[PDB]
Amino acid sequence: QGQLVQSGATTTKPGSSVKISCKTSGYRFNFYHINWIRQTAGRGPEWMGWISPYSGDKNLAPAFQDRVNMTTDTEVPVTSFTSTGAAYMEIRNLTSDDTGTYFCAKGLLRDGSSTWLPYLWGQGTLLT
Amino acid sequence: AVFLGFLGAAGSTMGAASMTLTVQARNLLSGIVHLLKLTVWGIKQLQARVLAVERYLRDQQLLGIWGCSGKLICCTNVPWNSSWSNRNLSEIWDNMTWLQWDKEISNYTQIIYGLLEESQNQQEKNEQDLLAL
Amino acid sequence: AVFLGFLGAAGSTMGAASMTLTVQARNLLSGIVHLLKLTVWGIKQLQARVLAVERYLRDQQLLGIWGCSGKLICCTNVPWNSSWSNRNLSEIWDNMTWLQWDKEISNYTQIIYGLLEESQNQQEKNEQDLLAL
Amino acid sequence: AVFLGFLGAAGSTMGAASMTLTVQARNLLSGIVHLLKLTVWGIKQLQARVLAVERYLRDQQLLGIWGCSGKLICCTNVPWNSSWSNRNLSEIWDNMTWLQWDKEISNYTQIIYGLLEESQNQQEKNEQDLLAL
Amino acid sequence: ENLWVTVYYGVPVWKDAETTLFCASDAKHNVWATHACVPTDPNPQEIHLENVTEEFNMWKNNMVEQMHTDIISLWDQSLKPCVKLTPLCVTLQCTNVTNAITDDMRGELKNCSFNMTTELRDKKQKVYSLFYRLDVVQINNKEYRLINCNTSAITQACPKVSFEPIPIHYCAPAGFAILKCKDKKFNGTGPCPSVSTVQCTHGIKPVVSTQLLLNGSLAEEEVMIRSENITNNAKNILVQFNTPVQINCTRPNNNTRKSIRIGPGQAFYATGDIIGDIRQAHCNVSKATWNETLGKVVKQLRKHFGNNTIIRFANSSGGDLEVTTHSFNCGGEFFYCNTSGLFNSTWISNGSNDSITLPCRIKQIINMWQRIGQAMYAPPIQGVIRCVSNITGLILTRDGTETFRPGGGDMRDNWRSELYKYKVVKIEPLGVAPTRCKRR
Amino acid sequence: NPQEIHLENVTEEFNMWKNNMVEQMHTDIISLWDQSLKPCVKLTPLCV
Ligand SMILES: *[C@@H]1O[C@H](CO)[C@@H](O[C@@H]2O[C@H](CO)[C@@H](O[C@@H]3O[C@H](CO[C@H]4O[C@H](CO)[C@@H](O)[C@H](O[C@H]5O[C@H](CO)[C@@H](O)[C@H](O)[C@@H]5O)[C@@H]4O)[C@@H](O)[C@H](O[C@H]4O[C@H](CO)[C@@H](O)[C@H](O)[C@@H]4O)[C@@H]3O)[C@H](O)[C@H]2NC(C)=O)[C@H](O)[C@H]1NC(C)=O
Ligand SMILES: *[C@@H]1O[C@H](CO)[C@@H](O[C@@H]2O[C@H](CO)[C@@H](O[C@@H]3O[C@H](CO[C@H]4O[C@H](CO)[C@@H](O)[C@H](O[C@H]5O[C@H](CO)[C@@H](O)[C@H](O)[C@@H]5O)[C@@H]4O)[C@@H](O)[C@H](O[C@H]4O[C@H](CO)[C@@H](O)[C@H](O)[C@@H]4O)[C@@H]3O)[C@H](O)[C@H]2NC(C)=O)[C@H](O)[C@H]1NC(C)=O
Ligand SMILES: *[C@@H]1O[C@H](CO)[C@@H](O[C@@H]2O[C@H](CO)[C@@H](O[C@@H]3O[C@H](CO[C@H]4O[C@H](CO)[C@@H](O)[C@H](O[C@H]5O[C@H](CO)[C@@H](O)[C@H](O)[C@@H]5O)[C@@H]4O)[C@@H](O)[C@H](O[C@H]4O[C@H](CO)[C@@H](O)[C@H](O)[C@@H]4O)[C@@H]3O)[C@H](O)[C@H]2NC(C)=O)[C@H](O)[C@H]1NC(C)=O
Ligand SMILES: *[C@@H]1O[C@H](CO)[C@@H](O[C@@H]2O[C@H](CO)[C@@H](O[C@@H]3O[C@H](CO)[C@@H](O)[C@H](O)[C@@H]3O)[C@H](O)[C@H]2NC(C)=O)[C@H](O)[C@H]1NC(C)=O
Ligand SMILES: *[C@@H]1O[C@H](CO)[C@@H](O[C@@H]2O[C@H](CO)[C@@H](O[C@@H]3O[C@H](CO)[C@@H](O)[C@H](O)[C@@H]3O)[C@H](O)[C@H]2NC(C)=O)[C@H](O)[C@H]1NC(C)=O
Ligand SMILES: COc1ccnc2[nH]cc(C(=O)C(=O)N3CCN(C(=O)c4ccccc4)C[C@H]3C)c12
Ligand SMILES: *[C@@H]1O[C@H](CO)[C@@H](O[C@@H]2O[C@H](CO)[C@@H](O)[C@H](O)[C@H]2NC(C)=O)[C@H](O)[C@H]1NC(C)=O
Ligand SMILES: *[C@@H]1O[C@H](CO)[C@@H](O[C@@H]2O[C@H](CO)[C@@H](O)[C@H](O)[C@H]2NC(C)=O)[C@H](O)[C@H]1NC(C)=O
Ligand SMILES: *[C@@H]1O[C@H](CO)[C@@H](O)[C@H](O)[C@H]1NC(C)=O
Ligand SMILES: *[C@@H]1O[C@H](CO)[C@@H](O)[C@H](O)[C@H]1NC(C)=O
Ligand SMILES: *[C@@H]1O[C@H](CO)[C@@H](O)[C@H](O)[C@H]1NC(C)=O
Ligand SMILES: *[C@@H]1O[C@H](CO)[C@@H](O)[C@H](O)[C@H]1NC(C)=O
Ligand SMILES: *[C@@H]1O[C@H](CO)[C@@H](O)[C@H](O)[C@H]1NC(C)=O
Ligand SMILES: *[C@@H]1O[C@H](CO)[C@@H](O)[C@H](O)[C@H]1NC(C)=O
Ligand SMILES: *[C@@H]1O[C@H](CO)[C@@H](O)[C@H](O)[C@H]1NC(C)=O
Ligand SMILES: *[C@@H]1O[C@H](CO)[C@@H](O)[C@H](O)[C@H]1NC(C)=O
Ligand SMILES: *[C@@H]1O[C@H](CO)[C@@H](O)[C@H](O)[C@H]1NC(C)=O
Ligand SMILES: *[C@@H]1O[C@H](CO)[C@@H](O)[C@H](O)[C@H]1NC(C)=O
Ligand SMILES: *[C@@H]1O[C@H](CO)[C@@H](O)[C@H](O)[C@H]1NC(C)=O
Ligand SMILES: *[C@@H]1O[C@H](CO)[C@@H](O)[C@H](O)[C@H]1NC(C)=O
Ligand SMILES: *[C@@H]1O[C@H](CO)[C@@H](O)[C@H](O)[C@H]1NC(C)=O
Ligand SMILES: *[C@@H]1O[C@H](CO)[C@@H](O)[C@H](O)[C@H]1NC(C)=O
Ligand SMILES: *[C@@H]1O[C@H](CO)[C@@H](O)[C@H](O)[C@H]1NC(C)=O
Ligand SMILES: *[C@@H]1O[C@H](CO)[C@@H](O)[C@H](O)[C@H]1NC(C)=O
Repeated sequence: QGQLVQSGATTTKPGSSVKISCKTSGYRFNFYHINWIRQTAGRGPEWMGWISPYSGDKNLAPAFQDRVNMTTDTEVPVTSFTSTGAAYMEIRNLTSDDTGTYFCAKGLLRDGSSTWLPYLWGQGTLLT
Repeated sequence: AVFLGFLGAAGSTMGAASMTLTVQARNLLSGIVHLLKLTVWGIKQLQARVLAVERYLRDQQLLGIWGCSGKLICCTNVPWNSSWSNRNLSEIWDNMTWLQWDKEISNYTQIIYGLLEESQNQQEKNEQDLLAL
Repeated sequence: AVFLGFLGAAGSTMGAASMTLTVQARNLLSGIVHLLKLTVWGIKQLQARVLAVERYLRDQQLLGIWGCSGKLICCTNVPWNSSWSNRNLSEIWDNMTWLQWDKEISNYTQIIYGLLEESQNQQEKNEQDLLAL
Repeated sequence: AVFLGFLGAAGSTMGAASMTLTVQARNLLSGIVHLLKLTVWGIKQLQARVLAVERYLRDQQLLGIWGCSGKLICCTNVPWNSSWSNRNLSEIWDNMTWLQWDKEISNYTQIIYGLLEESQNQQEKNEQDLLAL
Repeated sequence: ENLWVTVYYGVPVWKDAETTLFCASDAKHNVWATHACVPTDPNPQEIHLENVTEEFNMWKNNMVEQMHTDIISLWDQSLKPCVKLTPLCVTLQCTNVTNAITDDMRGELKNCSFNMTTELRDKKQKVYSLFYRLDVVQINNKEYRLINCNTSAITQACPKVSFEPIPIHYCAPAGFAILKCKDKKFNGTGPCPSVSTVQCTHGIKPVVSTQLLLNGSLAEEEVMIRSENITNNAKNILVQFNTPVQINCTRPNNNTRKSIRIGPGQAFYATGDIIGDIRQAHCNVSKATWNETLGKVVKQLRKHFGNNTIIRFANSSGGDLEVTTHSFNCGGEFFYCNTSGLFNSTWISNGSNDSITLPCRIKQIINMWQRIGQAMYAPPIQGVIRCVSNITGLILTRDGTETFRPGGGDMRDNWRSELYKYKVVKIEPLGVAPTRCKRR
Repeated sequence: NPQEIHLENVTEEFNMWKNNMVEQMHTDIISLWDQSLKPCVKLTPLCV
């Protein structure tokens, strides 16, 4: 299983900075990364970055290197293998050319060569 | 290197815990469990001593009738009936922990123990026929 | 198929009972034999528990010093001295039961256990010399 | 031939005592050690019975995790670090007794038991990878 | 694709289990027989279980039910070879003993003379002993009898055994393991996020007290509150302090022990007399610290009853003497301290010098807690008595405006207060899983 | 047939004053007398 409910469909104007929420269920939130993906209209899909809900380590593309703040808060044990977590997304020098749908997706496996690969996605959020 | 300790990788992936099996193996008959006095503590310690050798010998007897005496990792000739688990190799050894694996494989663990048992008895029957020449 | 059960082929021929050895093997340390109370029944059950692991380990120790650890059917290098039994292969495995066989082979069973013992000790001495190069 | 008896070659050279290992092996679980009465003698005999199977299973567990199940003489892949003993082969097997050898090798016997342990766990990991094809 | 079963021995998977736990202890003889336990390793190995989250349920734990029967069996074992005081169940002629003190406090201890058997079966002797009032009853004249004579036999404790609790370590057999919930704000039930495994539990003193938990373990943050159904008023609330509120108790009367030969080999230890003054046994707890600590309990009680509600502390509402008082053992004597001065406080929705004193009485003939017919005579302790201990928890009770009053005469509530973080599991080292490996 | 095995070339240290066999036999014999007197008659009425 696994769910990743996302925040509302925010609507602001250039210069601002908005926060996107990703809330997880049905799986251990610490065991897999959290990826942030962007599907703009005037470009191909762009992988923004992933962050480690266990180690706190983060990794993002150079097109977002000093513009995005990725954060997660600690999970809440539900059962031995089920918890609830949350992941946050922010943009700095924000304009209106960054408009589109924003997705959150967790990693694929816990080890190997495709650990962080975005496997299970959220329903997305429309923006400005 | 790592060396997490006894049960140290119980939350790790099956492929990662499978490299540190000797860690759990040696702690199955030691602990701290000389005269035998039958005091309230003395009876308690005697039961703790008999119990450990009992549960240890049951597991070794299973490894024996499977042809896996003295092995921490032995391979078999029982093919994996996908109705036990249709999961793939990577989504097991690089994803699941032995605890959550044991949870979903628990129903068929008796079926598997019988196929391993008769695979070894038929195997030892073949090895005798091959050496009959 | 068949599956007669524990000791189910005790009256069958030696060749037929020899195919269902796992049936008797697994019932040598289980039965139904958690606090240790020393009541009249509690002492009785404790003796039943210690006794089973004792007689089980004696047989496994013999299989060990013979080079037959973990085997239900192992072959050896002790030739069959016909003064033990001058019967032929067919009139044994397709005629006698293990009970009546054990009856007439019982005198020399100690002689055989010594030859198996030193055959394994000399064999393990040779394997070391061969790996010395 | 010779046959000195149980511990009969304790004063002999390591190479000479090493040929009569079965002599000491079989006397590690027998002795003379049927109801369980808890008299002053009965408790004493029960402790003697549990103790023998305990110390016997500890040694067999070590032989297991080293890959030397059922062996009196097994060879390994742990090289001899000369800081354990810089003595030569002839001045050991044709000179020292196992007692005086155990006296000077006693400090590092724990170091050796760990290298043997992980050599077997890595060996069993390689054998699985080789049979994966 | 081509996948076969592969067997693994020594895999990290366990199951909840009940098993017999033996005792570890550190290097005369105490009732707890800790000399018979296996020596504790000076390096108590604790292994942290990263990524592991275990379920706990301190109210179904078998470790407490096992310790409960153990301690009762240890007292049973300790009293077996001692003296039967059945000849003491005889007609007593008693008078008040000295100190024409405050009205109706002279009867609190008595001077009793009686005819006793000797080393010769046919020759009596007239002897006397000092007895506390709580250990005798009238006949209706000044005649008395021991309190236990109509319900129980009585056995005096061998005076060489120490009543001083020694830390016990409970261990699991090989093939089993103890799991510890390292969650610093752990309720006692539910998924514990931080888990470690240990061969033996920490040192636990078998202290049996009432209302106030003595010499126990302290929480690291805040002050936890534990019941199985907190909405149920019939389940005792177990609070656990993080700061130790000290308490000083004393029996100031300088007693003397007089041995009395009641038979060949048998000697009854009587109370000779009192050297010096006849004072009152009591306990001190700093009024300042007890108010602060009684307030932290209020803050955490609010989370279960509302930031607006008013909660009140009242004294015990009846029951046996052991449960209506802070009963405990101090230097060998069994005190029974009135605690109305500790639970007489009403707190709203939102000293500093002296201390509060607790008048304690003393019994010698104490009855068995969950059994009848068995009673113990605690021999008299010579000299002046004073023990210093910390209150590290309580045993409260709700009535269903909230009102909380203490109690709890069930010994296994004491053991729950220390065994809440521990859990017994059995190792199952055999594991089968598919890989592309095949034999031969 | 009380089997005795001779240990040629062997030289062992002994110390009869630290031997535990005597301390074990000492407690055994005392326990045997204790065990033997348990079910017998108490003569406390004779103290007259
Ligand atoms: C408990 O559970 C957690 C959660 O599952 C486990 O954490 C995860 O462990 C797995 C494997 O142990 C990790 O997978 C690996 O991922 C790395 C990618 O990280 C590398 O790249 C980072 C970004 O570039 C970089 O910052 C890292 O470098 C250092 O910095 C961080 C800072 O915190 C430090 O923590 C690191 O340790 C580094 O020191 C890092 O290098 C990837 O490199 C791995 O692939 C290699 O190894 C695999 C074999 O494992 C091999 O197949 C590949 O070919 C390649 O060679 C591997 O994929 C995962 O990232 C962890 N975190 C998650 C999932 O969030 C934890 O291990 C568990 N512990 C226990 C005890 O159970
Ligand atoms: C208890 O003890 C008894 C007595 O010894 C055992 O009974 C004997 O078992 C052996 C082997 O199990 C039998 O030997 C076999 O004989 C058959 C011949 O019978 C066939 O031919 C019959 C006549 O043509 C025919 O009627 C049979 O067909 C069916 O009908 C009967 C009716 O009752 C039915 O009972 C049968 O079971 C059949 O269903 C029968 O087919 C012969 O075919 C066998 O040879 C084959 O197998 C051997 C290997 O075993 C192989 O080497 C050959 O090459 C060939 O392939 C075999 O010789 C014997 O006949 C039985 N009866 C006696 C001796 O009187 C019994 O098994 C013991 N049971 C236990 C549990 O110990
Ligand atoms: C206890 O401890 C003592 C002291 O160490 C041990 O005694 C020594 O044993 C070793 C090996 O067992 C001996 O080494 C051998 O030496 C012989 C040389 O002796 C031969 O030559 C003599 C002179 O020519 C001759 O008299 C002997 O012939 C008989 O006469 C004596 C009379 O007493 C009789 O006792 C003999 O037994 C003979 O019956 C004798 O033949 C040498 O031949 C040996 O070499 C052969 O064997 C080795 C293998 O062992 C092989 O490698 C060679 O190639 C060759 O084939 C061997 O070197 C030593 O001499 C003994 N005495 C000492 C050291 O003083 C005793 O064994 C220990 N016993 C136990 C139970 O521990
Ligand atoms: C408890 O009651 C007993 C009585 O059963 C008291 O014992 C008696 O105490 C008196 C007073 O001390 C003793 O008399 C004294 O005798 C001495 C010695 O001859 C003499 O010097 C004094 O002048 C006085 O007469 C008496 O002997 C004694 N009797 C017995 C049998 O002990 C006891 O004092 C009481 N104890 C307490 C603590 O109240
Ligand atoms: C709580 O724990 C403390 C200490 O762990 C206990 O204090 C101990 O009390 C006993 C008896 O009251 C003391 O023994 C006494 O020692 C003095 C001086 O050596 C001696 O004169 C007495 O005869 C007696 O042997 C012990 O020393 C003392 N320990 C410390 C460290 O002060 C206290 O009793 C415990 N509380 C409860 C309720 O058990
Ligand atoms: C009086 O008990 C006994 C008497 C005779 N035979 C027995 N066999 C087991 C007993 C129990 O162990 C027990 O019931 N006990 C009572 C509570 N208790 C205390 O220490 C205590 C007592 C009063 C006030 C405060 C604490 C532990 C123990 C002594 C027992
Ligand atoms: C309690 O009373 C006993 C005597 O009943 C006191 O013991 C005396 O102690 C002094 C120490 O200064 C000794 O010199 C005496 O020899 C002791 N007398 C006896 C009969 O033992 C003891 O000191 C008293 N305790 C207190 C605290 O006052
Ligand atoms: C209980 O008694 C102890 C000791 O008898 C008291 O602790 C002492 O406090 C003073 C404060 O001036 C210190 O100087 C001493 O060093 C302390 N002694 C010890 C052994 O710690 C404590 O204050 C008393 N508490 C109550 C409530 O009576
Ligand atoms: C992300 O936001 C948090 C808000 O608390 C802030 O503390 C943190 O510094 C930010 N990250 C970076 C890289 O500045
Ligand atoms: C799997 O097992 C079931 C019964 O458990 C059996 O009917 C089926 O044939 C098996 N499949 C394979 C491929 O072995
Ligand atoms: C990893 O294991 C969990 C256990 O339930 C499973 O739900 C999940 O799908 C697995 N991951 C993959 C990528 O299959
Ligand atoms: C195991 O059997 C139980 C029986 O109730 C069933 O509920 C469960 O789904 C089964 N699990 C698997 C993996 O077959
Ligand atoms: C058979 O054993 C006897 C002694 O039991 C022996 O004398 C004889 O040589 C042996 N025969 C063969 C062929 O091994
Ligand atoms: C076994 O020995 C006994 C001894 O009396 C003898 O009667 C019997 O014939 C012997 N049997 C065999 C098969 O040698
Ligand atoms: C021998 O062991 C020591 C440590 O005990 C180690 O430092 C050294 O490298 C080892 N030497 C060899 C040749 O393995
Ligand atoms: C073993 O250690 C002891 C420690 O005191 C030392 O005296 C002795 O020389 C050591 N022996 C060897 C062979 O290293
Ligand atoms: C003891 O003193 C109390 C209080 O003065 C009194 O009521 C009682 O009757 C006295 N008892 C005896 C036996 O003197
Ligand atoms: C002891 O017995 C006598 C009768 O011989 C009696 O007069 C006396 O009152 C008894 N003593 C006590 C203290 O009751
Ligand atoms: C024993 O006597 C006391 C006298 O106060 C009484 O309260 C109690 O009920 C009696 N016990 C029994 C079992 O009758
Ligand atoms: C104890 O705390 C846990 C924390 O998750 C909670 O789920 C549970 O309901 C609490 N139980 C009580 C009785 O308060
Ligand atoms: C707790 O008690 C209340 C009433 O006192 C009851 O309604 C509720 O069901 C109980 N909770 C549980 C978990 O039994
Ligand atoms: C109660 O008050 C505390 C502040 O002391 C606050 O943290 C908590 O959220 C409040 N809860 C409710 C239900 O009002
Ligand atoms: C509780 O306090 C009231 C107030 O006077 C008192 O009457 C009652 O005896 C007290 N109960 C206890 C057990 O101290
Ligand atoms: C406890 O003390 C209060 C006053 O401090 C008193 O009224 C009450 O009677 C006492 N309890 C008993 C049982 O004497």
